[PDB]
Amino acid sequence: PTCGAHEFQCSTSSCIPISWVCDDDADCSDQSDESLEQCGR
Amino acid sequence: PTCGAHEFQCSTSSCIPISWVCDDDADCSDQSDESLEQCGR
Amino acid sequence: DLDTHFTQYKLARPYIADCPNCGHSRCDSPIAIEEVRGDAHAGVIRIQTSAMFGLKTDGVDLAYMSFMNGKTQKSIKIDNLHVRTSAPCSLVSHHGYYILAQCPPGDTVTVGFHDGPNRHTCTVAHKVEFRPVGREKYRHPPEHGVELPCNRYTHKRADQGHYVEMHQPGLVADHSLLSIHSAKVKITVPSGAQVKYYCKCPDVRKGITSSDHTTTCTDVKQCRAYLIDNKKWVYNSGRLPRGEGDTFKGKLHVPFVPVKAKC
Amino acid sequence: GLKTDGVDLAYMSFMNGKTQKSIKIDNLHVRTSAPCSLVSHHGYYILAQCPPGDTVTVGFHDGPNRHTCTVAHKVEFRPVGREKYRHPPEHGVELPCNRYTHKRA
Amino acid sequence: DLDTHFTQYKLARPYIADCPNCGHSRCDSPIAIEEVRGDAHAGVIRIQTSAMF
Amino acid sequence: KAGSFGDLQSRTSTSNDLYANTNLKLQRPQAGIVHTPFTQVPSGFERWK
Amino acid sequence: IATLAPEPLVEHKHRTLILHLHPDHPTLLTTRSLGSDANPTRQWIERPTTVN
Amino acid sequence: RTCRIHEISCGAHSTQCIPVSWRCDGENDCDSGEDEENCGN
Amino acid sequence: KYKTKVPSPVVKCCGATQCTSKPHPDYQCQVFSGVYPFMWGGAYCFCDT
Ligand SMILES: [Ca+2]
Ligand SMILES: [Ca+2]
Ligand SMILES: [Ca+2]
Repeated sequence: PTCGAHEFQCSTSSCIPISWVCDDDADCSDQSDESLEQCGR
Repeated sequence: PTCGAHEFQCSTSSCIPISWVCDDDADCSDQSDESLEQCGR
Repeated sequence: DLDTHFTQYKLARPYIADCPNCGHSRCDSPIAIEEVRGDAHAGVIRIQTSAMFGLKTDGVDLAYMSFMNGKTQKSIKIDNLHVRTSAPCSLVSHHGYYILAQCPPGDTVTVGFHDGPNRHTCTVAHKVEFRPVGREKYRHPPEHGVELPCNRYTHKRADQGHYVEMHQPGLVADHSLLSIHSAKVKITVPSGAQVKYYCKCPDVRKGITSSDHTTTCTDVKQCRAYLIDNKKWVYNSGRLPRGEGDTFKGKLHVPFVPVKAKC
Repeated sequence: GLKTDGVDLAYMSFMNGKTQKSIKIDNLHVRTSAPCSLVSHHGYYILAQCPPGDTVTVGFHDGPNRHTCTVAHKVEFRPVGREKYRHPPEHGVELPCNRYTHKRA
Repeated sequence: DLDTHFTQYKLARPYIADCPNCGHSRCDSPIAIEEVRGDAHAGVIRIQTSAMF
Repeated sequence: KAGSFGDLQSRTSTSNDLYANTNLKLQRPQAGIVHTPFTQVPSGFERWK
Repeated sequence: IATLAPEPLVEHKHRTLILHLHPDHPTLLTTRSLGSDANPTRQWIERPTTVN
Repeated sequence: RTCRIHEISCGAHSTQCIPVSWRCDGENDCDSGEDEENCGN
Repeated sequence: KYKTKVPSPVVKCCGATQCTSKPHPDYQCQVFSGVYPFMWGGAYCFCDT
């Protein structure tokens, strides 16, 4: 399953927008938006 | 507006007693009783 | 990123507006409660103030807040930022002008923050009530209960299609910049301030200056002064005087929009 | 307002035994059901603006001590006029009332 | 003796158990209020928690 | 009727034309401060609930 | 400073005055007539009501 | 009157002189209200 | 439920100002004469009464 161009897809077919990644929040159930491979913290 | 011997007149018919002069409280809108020259501070 | 939300909030500044019962005699406070919204289903409310939370002079930091004392915008670390109604509420988040807190019912709304030995309190009179969900009138959300659809204010700052407008600030009147030089009053204009003046000492002597301009009149009580700072903008409160000419229709998102949740 | 050597509005004095101590007012709190915001203090008297409730308690921190005293007095809110408000409004009608004075005289 | 009231309490430890509403979102906390008892006659209550005092 | 159900009427949730009579009356600011007060009847939709 | 109630809605009829009142605080309404007998009324309004 | 060429008199009652740029500014400067009239559209 | 928004008032405080009729639901205009407000840092303008 692919979302739109303005959505970042974490896992399990639930996608959050590109403005919502790397911002110290849990917007996905797997915490892929604040992982070490994207933010690089 | 000439007040008595125990009253101090600030400006424009506003009289307060002499004990109310220079006591860290503004009793007049003119603020003459707590001014820089009348208090001496 | 943090700066995606904080982009248009870097372009605005705090302000000092009228607050009733700031201390005991309705002074002007750096933090001023305007438009507290209390129609959610668990006692959570969103309060809008005049201070700026989570924004320094450079960058963004979630533990720092910014406010004004005069004309100098001062930043200070958040230490004790309290919101209380009749018992101390527990706040949730803060972003820009807006605070979020979960409050017990009451009749007042109080905010405050310490910087040194100062207090800086404001108290508005808004009737906030606890609204239960369903066919039972409970007084606090329970440990275990049947799930039902409730509408709440969201935890996350984002755009979400709700906007408020910022405006170019009008003239702000300052009297501490008017001093007597030898026997004639002098205007102190700091750093491109464009200080306005209006003298009626024998007649009108109005004009706009940019530096110095030693006024040829006697008393400091017969001449008004202003200050034109247009670098940063402000939300057009009802407690601030408007600008002279046309003012641009800015945009600013509201962080904690109402959503639908489960209670 | 007294520090046993003169007059200073940031000071208080009390007795712990037979020795009359004197400290600086650090945390002088008055609460009824919610914490009140006090107005002035002069000698034996404290002026404060309190919400309604059934108890009145004041206290002051000496060192790490507490020094609390809670009396049982019923204090109410009394509006002025023909509307029963529960907190004084921002705007409305100016009406004559009767309140304790701010000034010490 | 003060030590007589703590002979069986040295063998116990605190624990972390869940409790709703630490802040906003029902934490797991060292303090966990269990079995508040309020059947006295002057508003004096007894609160059992998970921490050790 | 400003207090029962049609204080605010909108043809669609995203519509641009609004009907609103809430008896909004302005009030004079007092004692030399800049603020705008007003008086109006409460919302009838909140009363209908 | 005391509060000010919202303005009532006046609806006229033949020898009848109809008032729709929507208070936010418990608010007092007292009437009288300017004849030989005043016939006074007095009541406290807490909820939105209607009187004739 | 008989002012400089860069200024225009106002009122024509007390012969008071103002600069030309203070036209329709919204402030009642002179005693007569001729300075707030005949401005640009 | 509605939400009444208030724009910032203009203070032309030596003279008088008038408004047009903007198209807005339940729009309100008024002019209050001789207010003499007091902001922070002294009074707003010199012209008394
Ligand atoms: Ca995120
Ligand atoms: Ca005095
Ligand atoms: Ca002019």
